[PDB]
Amino acid sequence: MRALLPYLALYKRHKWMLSLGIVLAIVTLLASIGLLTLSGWFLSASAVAGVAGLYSFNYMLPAAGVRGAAITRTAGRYFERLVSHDATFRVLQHLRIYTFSKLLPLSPAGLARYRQGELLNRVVADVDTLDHLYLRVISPLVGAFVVIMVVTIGLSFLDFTLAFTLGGIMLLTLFLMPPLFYRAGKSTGQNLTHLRGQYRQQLTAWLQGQAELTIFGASDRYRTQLENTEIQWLEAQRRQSELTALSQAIMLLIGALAVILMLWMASGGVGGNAQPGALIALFVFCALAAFEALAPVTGAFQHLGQVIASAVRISDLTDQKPEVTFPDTQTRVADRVSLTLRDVQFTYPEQSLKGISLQVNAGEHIAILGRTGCGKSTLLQQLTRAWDPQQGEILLNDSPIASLNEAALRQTISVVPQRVHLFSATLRDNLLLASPGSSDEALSEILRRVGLEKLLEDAGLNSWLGEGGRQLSGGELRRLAIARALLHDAPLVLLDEPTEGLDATTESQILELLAEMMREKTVLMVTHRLRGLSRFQQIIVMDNGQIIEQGTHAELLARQGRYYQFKQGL
Amino acid sequence: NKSRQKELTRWLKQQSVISQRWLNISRLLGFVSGILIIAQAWFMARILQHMIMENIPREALLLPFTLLVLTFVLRAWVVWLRERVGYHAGQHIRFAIRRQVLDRLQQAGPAWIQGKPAGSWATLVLEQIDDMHDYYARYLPQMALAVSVPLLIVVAIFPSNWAAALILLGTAPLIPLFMALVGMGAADANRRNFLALARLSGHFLDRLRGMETLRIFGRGEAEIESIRSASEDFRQRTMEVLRLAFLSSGILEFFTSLSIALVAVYFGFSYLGELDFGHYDTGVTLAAGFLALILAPEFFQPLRDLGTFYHAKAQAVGAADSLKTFMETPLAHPQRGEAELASTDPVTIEAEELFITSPEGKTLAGPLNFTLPAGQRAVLVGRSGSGKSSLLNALSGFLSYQGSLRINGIELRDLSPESWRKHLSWVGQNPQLPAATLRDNVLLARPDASEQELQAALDNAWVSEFLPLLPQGVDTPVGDQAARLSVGQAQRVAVARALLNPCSLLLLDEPAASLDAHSEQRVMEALNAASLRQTTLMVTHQLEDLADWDVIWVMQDGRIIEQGRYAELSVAGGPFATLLAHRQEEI
Repeated sequence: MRALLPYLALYKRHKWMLSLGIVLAIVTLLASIGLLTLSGWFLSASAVAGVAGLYSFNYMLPAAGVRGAAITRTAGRYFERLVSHDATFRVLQHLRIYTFSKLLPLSPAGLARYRQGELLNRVVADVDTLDHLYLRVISPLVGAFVVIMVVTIGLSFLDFTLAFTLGGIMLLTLFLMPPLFYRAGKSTGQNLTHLRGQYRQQLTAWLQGQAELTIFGASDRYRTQLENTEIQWLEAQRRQSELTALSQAIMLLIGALAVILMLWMASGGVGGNAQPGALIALFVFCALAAFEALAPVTGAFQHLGQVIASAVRISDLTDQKPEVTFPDTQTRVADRVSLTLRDVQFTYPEQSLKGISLQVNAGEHIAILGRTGCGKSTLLQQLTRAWDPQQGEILLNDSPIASLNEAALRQTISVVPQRVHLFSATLRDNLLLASPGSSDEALSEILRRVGLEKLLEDAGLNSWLGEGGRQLSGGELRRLAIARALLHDAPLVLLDEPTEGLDATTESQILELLAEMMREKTVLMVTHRLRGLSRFQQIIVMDNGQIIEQGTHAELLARQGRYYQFKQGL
Repeated sequence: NKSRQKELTRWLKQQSVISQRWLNISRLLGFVSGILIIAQAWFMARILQHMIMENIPREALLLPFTLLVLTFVLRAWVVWLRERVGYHAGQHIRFAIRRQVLDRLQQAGPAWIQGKPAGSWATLVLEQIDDMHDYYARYLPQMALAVSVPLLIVVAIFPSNWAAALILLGTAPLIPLFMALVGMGAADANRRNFLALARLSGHFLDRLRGMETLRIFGRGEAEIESIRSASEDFRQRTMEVLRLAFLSSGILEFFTSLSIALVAVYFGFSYLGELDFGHYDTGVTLAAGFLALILAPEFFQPLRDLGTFYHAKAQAVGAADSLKTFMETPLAHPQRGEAELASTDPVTIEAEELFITSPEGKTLAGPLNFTLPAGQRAVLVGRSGSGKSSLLNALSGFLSYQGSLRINGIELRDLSPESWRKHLSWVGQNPQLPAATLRDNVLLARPDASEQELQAALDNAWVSEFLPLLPQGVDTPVGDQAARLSVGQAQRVAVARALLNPCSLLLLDEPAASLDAHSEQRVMEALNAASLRQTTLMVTHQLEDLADWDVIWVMQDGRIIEQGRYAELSVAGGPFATLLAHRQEEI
């Protein structure tokens, strides 16, 4: 439970809303027990008094206790469910901010896109499980413990031995039964997560490879193996229902043991009285009622294992070391920037390596050519400072790139990534992301000037766009990435692969889009195409991580060379 | 829609016919449990009266205690017994539904499956079918116990005192009257707040999947404030919904508090000589008041649990929403006749104006006319918007056609797939290895092949030249989605799988598509030689090496608009010449 400490410290912010929602749970449970305990005594005392004791018996105080106990029993439960859920959402927001504020310095490579991005569904699910800790674990367990102690202390004023055995049975099952059932059903819970993921693997390998399995005549043999896993999976599921069935029967026998013990022991003597009379019902009805506080307590402990497991994943995922550090110097963004590389790798090393060592002037459009299969360029990762370069040094305007703070580095460089993202927000917010201070007119002009005239439809900027709403096509989505880079207005622009997967009618249209609108900027492009390299200068041909040829298109093409071979033939 | 909601639970209640014995024992054991509750409240009330009013020592009450202990053991037995019987109910429907989902998902075959991602089908079979368990295991048996048990208390209390049985029964219509009266708000708050809560639920994951884009624009610090804003709005919008849904829950808690208070004060006053009414012209006893007071909380206990189990109906109808459509979508199927080829020699495909129909109904290929004599190697090349791969599926048997596609003179609509596919072996992009070990993946074609003939396929496919790098060699395990082997190293096993048989037709659906620079050469080296032995039909986007292939067909929106060898067709200046230009321009 050490791994759960960093998230319990998030509860300090709302220690009043969280604690009040527990106090209302105890008051509701104390009124639940008090209503049936007072009622049991009131029926006994009235019957013992009889009609002859109508005037002697004070029946207006107990009859006002049942009114008060029946009002806080129903009003307290309404407010408990209300305050608990309010505070559950106020720590969900705190949990959401806490993890997002710690996954930002780790954003490019700290996550590393592990498990084929099945990672981020398991982070929303694990954050939603640390949310359950207060309402599914802490509230049922803390509430039950101090309900037991109050009735144990309360009944002590009448009889010490009776109060201790009733509370002792209730305390003993609060501390013994939940751990014993979590320990008894831990082998099955392990054998059920393993068999669930084994069936999921055998199913995905059976649906993905249905074409292969059918033609090779084995689609009915792997169905039998798939069906045999489900039989073993349903047995693990069945055996965790026999413990739940056995834990619900034992809770009923323990609550039966308390009622019978009070009947047998409280009839002997109550508080040193040979003839307890109406007192006998005060104890057997406080034992009938007090075991509803123990109803949620075994399931609460069962969930604490799930919460602890999620806390470990969130603590290891966001408890890493950032790959880069940004010094804070409050530098001034340059109006014109000249990117200077010096012996820096272009892709990852392979097959077991001098750098590019290029130079880009203040406003030169430069393109970098590379073969498709050799590797994926890490120039934009290193230029946006996703990770520090192992060798060489990047200079932005004759100053090392590490000296720029995060605020100013993001403003000198505006990239159009290959994988461009549609935020689930209005089209205004997908554009206002780049320049947060633009007006509705400026956004309208850019949307027209990039060729996104369709998006400026009757619905307009306010139209929802993203996962929930509209989905954009690759060519239309590519123009959205350029729209952000035009609004961001950085002196340097990096283009990962501006035309990949686009047909020639829109592949061209993008090229004069970049040329006509990024004419004053220091654009540096990376492509595996030779369509629009004519409008650029100092085309760089990369071969095995080395510059083999460099120069403008006409000069580079005029002489026989590698770029000449690319133009005609494979 | 309520009409859909009504007919969704009609589907749910008609899926319960399988294992109706388990849902009848649960309903029977809910009647037995409602009697043992009355039995123990009568024994406890008669013991309590004896030792409070008649001052009988506990040792003289050893018979009622023995019975009282017995009805606690029995009542704890049926709780253990009807939790197990209830589970066996949920387990049978799920097993039978899952069997006819996989069955329906196998008749449709590869053509329909590839329409959705693999994880989309796993949700339908893993997550969406386990969501109907709590409906049948807990919720459905509870509606039996919520109507059986409360009526038993009213029936049991009525002989003792009809005023105590009228307090409990009086609230029987009042609870649904007020639950539905406040249910207008819960159906109103979930109308105004449904859209926003749909957008807000899923906002955190959206911002979390775009941290790379937020980083490059310096908006990380300004999206923490957007998460703060989108969570304050989520909390107060989803509490306006809950604040009305806790009035419905609190109504039942109000009427159980009122009934316990009215039972206590009616009996307490009547014992005292005030408020004399309700009994059957006989003095009300203490054992009458105790029985009513013990059974008053248990009259509403069945109804309270039904409230907690109601979420199980919410998810099991959502699961039924996505499962009822799945089992009712009309699906095309190949006619799968009973003809069989009688020649091992390569087949001769002839096609006369056939449309290839997707299972959903739409056509994928227009009017196709072509002819492949025996041993010929065709090749289909297009702009990726041509649906050329649909022709390969139709030849494989995964698609339905409304023309003529007779193979070797026999109409393919009449071939038995189980015997036609024995002459078929094929390779394609995104190769799938379903078997466990790398040796078994290759032997998936035929497990009776001799190990010497196995070495021929493991050698000709250039897969034995990276086996030593693997830990165990031929017997190394192949992980999830062939994780141990790279995509280049995976396809060379698939090629080795195809080469293990003397097939009559070979179908290459873009092999060496996303392979590396070297593995593509090894696949193409082995798979060009293999294509010569038997008639083939290959889909490509690599136009460089098609010089030696017999005939080339180009597709534009599903028609063969050019034919002929590469040499004379390259210089013709048609769409292929422009098609080859796009290939050569992109290094």
